[PDB]
Amino acid sequence: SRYQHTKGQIKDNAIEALLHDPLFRQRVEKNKKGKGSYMRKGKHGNR
RNA sequence: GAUGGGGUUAGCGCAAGCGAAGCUCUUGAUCGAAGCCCCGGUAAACGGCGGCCGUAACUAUAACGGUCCUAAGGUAGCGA
Ligand SMILES: [Mg+2]
Repeated sequence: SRYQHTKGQIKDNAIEALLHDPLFRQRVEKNKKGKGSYMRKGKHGNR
């Protein structure tokens, strides 16, 4: 099962190259309560 | 042609010599323009239009950066 290498024709280091493409992104939690937190409509919504 | 330095000298002295005046060879003081230097301009005047090193999500490149040098570092376009 392939991954479409955003980098393409990988010549030198495969690991490093991959780590520098969308597959190993910087992933950020959308936490509640604080900063970058507010949701207009919740997961289940207002009742 | 300023001065200075001679040079033979009417001579005077008993004489080494001083060497009147004048004569006269020099010395170039001063006077003294253009140009040159110098200041600015001009490249459709003649001409000239850089190096070295480092750098970005594999690699590669380097928009970018450091530095040195220049009068300035080749712009548009074009380009084995
Ligand atoms: Mg050919």
